[PDB]
Amino acid sequence: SHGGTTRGILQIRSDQQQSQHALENFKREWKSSLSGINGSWQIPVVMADDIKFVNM
Amino acid sequence: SHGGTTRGILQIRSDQQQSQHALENFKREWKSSLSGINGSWQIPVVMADDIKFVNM
Amino acid sequence: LNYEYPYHPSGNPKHIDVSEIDNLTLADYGWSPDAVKAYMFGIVVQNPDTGQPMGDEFYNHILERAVGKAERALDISILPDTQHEMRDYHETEFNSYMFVHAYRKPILQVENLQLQFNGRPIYKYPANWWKVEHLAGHVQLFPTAGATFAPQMIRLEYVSGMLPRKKAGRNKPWEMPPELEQLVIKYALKEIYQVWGNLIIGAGIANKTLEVDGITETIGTTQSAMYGGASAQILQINEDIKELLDGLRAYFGYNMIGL
Amino acid sequence: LNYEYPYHPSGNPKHIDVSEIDNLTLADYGWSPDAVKAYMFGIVVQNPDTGQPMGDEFYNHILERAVGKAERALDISILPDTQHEMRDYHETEFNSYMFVHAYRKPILQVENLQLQFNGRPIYKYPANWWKVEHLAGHVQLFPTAGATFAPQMIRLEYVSGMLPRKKAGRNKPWEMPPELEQLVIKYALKEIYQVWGNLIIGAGIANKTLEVDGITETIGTTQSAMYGGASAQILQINEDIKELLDGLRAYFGYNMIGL
Amino acid sequence: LNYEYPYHPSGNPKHIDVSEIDNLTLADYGWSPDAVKAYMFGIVVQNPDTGQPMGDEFYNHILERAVGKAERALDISILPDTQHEMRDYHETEFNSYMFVHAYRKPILQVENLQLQFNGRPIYKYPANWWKVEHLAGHVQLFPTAGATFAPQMIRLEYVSGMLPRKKAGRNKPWEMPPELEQLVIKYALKEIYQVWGNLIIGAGIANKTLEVDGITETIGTTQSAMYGGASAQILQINEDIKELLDGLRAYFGYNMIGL
Amino acid sequence: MRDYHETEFNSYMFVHAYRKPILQVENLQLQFNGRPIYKYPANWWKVEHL
Repeated sequence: SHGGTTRGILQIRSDQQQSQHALENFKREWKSSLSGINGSWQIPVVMADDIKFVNM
Repeated sequence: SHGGTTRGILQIRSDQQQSQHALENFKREWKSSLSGINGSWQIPVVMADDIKFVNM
Repeated sequence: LNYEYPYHPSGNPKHIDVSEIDNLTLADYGWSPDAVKAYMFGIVVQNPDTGQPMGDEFYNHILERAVGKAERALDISILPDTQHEMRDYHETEFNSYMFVHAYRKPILQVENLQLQFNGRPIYKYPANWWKVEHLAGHVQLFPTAGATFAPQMIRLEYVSGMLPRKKAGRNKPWEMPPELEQLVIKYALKEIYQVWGNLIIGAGIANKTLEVDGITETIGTTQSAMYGGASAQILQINEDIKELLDGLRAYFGYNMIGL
Repeated sequence: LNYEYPYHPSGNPKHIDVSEIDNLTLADYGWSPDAVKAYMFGIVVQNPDTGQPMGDEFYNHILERAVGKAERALDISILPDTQHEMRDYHETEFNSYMFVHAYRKPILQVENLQLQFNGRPIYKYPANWWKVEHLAGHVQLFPTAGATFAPQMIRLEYVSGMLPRKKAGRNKPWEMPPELEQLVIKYALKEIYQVWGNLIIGAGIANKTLEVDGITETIGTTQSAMYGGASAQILQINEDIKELLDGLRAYFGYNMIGL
Repeated sequence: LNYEYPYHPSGNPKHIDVSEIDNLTLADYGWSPDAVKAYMFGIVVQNPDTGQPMGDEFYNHILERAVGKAERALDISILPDTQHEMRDYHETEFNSYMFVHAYRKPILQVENLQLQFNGRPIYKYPANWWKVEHLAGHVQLFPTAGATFAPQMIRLEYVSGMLPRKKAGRNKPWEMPPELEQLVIKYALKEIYQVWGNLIIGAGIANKTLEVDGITETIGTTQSAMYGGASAQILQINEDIKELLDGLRAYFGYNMIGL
Repeated sequence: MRDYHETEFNSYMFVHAYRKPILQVENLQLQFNGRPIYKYPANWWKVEHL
């Protein structure tokens, strides 16, 4: 009813944070490539300097 | 039907990546020496600077 | 609504005429020898023995290569050009509203989009279906109404590039950012400084003394057996480039693909 | 209540006239050659051979590019401009009171907001429903009364930018912070100092002595084979920039998106 | 559709005539002694005892080896050449639309493709089936309609290489990037600077003083017991090479193979 | 104009001002499309200035 069920945060890090526009079209690439049953077994390749996932 | 069943990536690393020709005749040495029942218990010796296997 | 057919004003508005793509020149973006000289105000580069100044030909050469370097440094298309792509069918992205990522970005406009078989159009999508996101390089369809992939089914023709910005300090997503111009300037300037750093003194001179008949002159110079005459300026320009590239690689996003 | 239609005084108060966005200029924000000269009190930059001082053209050029650098350094819109965005439908955020994040911030005002289909308005939301958070760049609706996403369903027109602050020492969330002006000044100043640092002495000179008929003059300088003539000032300006950017990136928040 | 047989306009468009591959020369790509001299504006290389300048023979030699170095530094073919390959059958890639990766890239065009047995053509694939991706170096078939490998079943003849770019600042995927030219230039320049750095002063001289009858002359030079006279320039050129190679190794992809 | 959040609204209508210190509170209202739904009596307002 009220909780945060969020599993965790995907930390991507570079010299500066991406602009909101860049991040929103990255969200579009993500959902258009990986969401639902249609995307279910594909793996994204990403070339950020470092990537971390924090379990909450 | 759609997934990547790929167990992992064999990372070989040296001062520079091999040319495509070199890599394809390395694939020929590999399959001609190690594939199927015929190769089944042989172990390759490789002298790259470092070799790593990432489990996916 | 009435419009020139492909350029439906919501999904694919016309931003350039296919005649203007021939008329644009480097000087229209402010990339000119005078701009470089402005950044080297109070300096002149001239042949020490011949006295002739360095000609603008070398400047324009350096600028064209600086634009090329900038276009690979950021995965972008700067000068307008017509792109013709044959793109692979992939089932996941085809189900995702026929998602295709263009190889070159920004999109100025999409010119054609077809599903084909041996060059035969199997279907031509109505232009009112085309959804374009210009800076992203994304095209999608939103229809009004035995293998997971196959090669080169989709034919996509479009113009990539940027237009010179129309207002001071501001750019639309299809307009050039004000400081990408300055980045290209800095790249040119770094080569011009490498040339100039040879000529402040005779070749290879790092100290001189002359004494004649009670007159003495002695000059020390920024050249040395380690540092060239413009080492300092080049270092500074490299710092500025670093900051600029950080900002612009924050403006354009991280590249990604799903496998 | 009576108001100019879109500008409901609680949810979307009018902050600028759509004619004023054309009338504003850099000098209205205090970015002027005189401001730079003020920060270079007691220095003059002049062509070593021609003696003429450097013209205001270069000042205004540098200022426009410094504003561009600042606008990418912080993910903000400084000078007022009219923004037209086509935004994707996503079910999670559409259920969250029709949440949309603008690409550009601050919002000066929202001009139009519609849900459409092939350019056909499906619904036009009453302006009394529009909820705007100006500095965040957030818009929401609080109505008075087959896929999880779809492209470009939402049409949003708004003005992004900042107004010059109306009181000394103070700014509203849509007004420019007093020291973002100084940050842009510092960016300009760094280029003017890079140019000027070539001219303190003849080109490439790092020591000189002249002796004639028992009269001697000798000058050592802050130039060296490593550091250019204005290294110190540039370093200091970089420090000031660092502090200012820390403060302003505390004022503007971290970017985030939900996937 | 009608075309010269192999050059199906969708899958294998003609980019060069097999007679033109003889007519192209290094100078057509701008690699010329004059270009080097341009990058050494204000320097002249001449025999210290004989006075004669260094001949263009050495320039062209160095340029050809710089092209060779560039072609191995990036796994690419620059100058057009006719390639004849015998390729292994592998079941996984043969099932994948007869996927083959060429040893040399870009593909300008495919000239022949056959499956054979002791030189006898077992099948000749219709040219309308050939799917070529030029910059990738990939060839596939899209048919219109006891072991995992066997040696040399597939006979593939094609032309690899790049054409000189037709527009300023722009290149098609089969055209040379403007700054790969500059990379080859920089390599040549680096060799010419290594030659020149011996001759700026007499052999082994790093300081001199001469005093005669109350006249004194004294020269310090960029030579030293550590650094040769052009150390600085070579270091700078190495930096530029590093940046260029970063960009071009981002333009061309990572090599991969499936085992 | 401040968002309603259930947790903090239940916590004695807690709101954190964007700007601090508070010299004084001038008005505090719950509203709907600019119509005051309720105006809280000024004797209810509790301010912590710093």
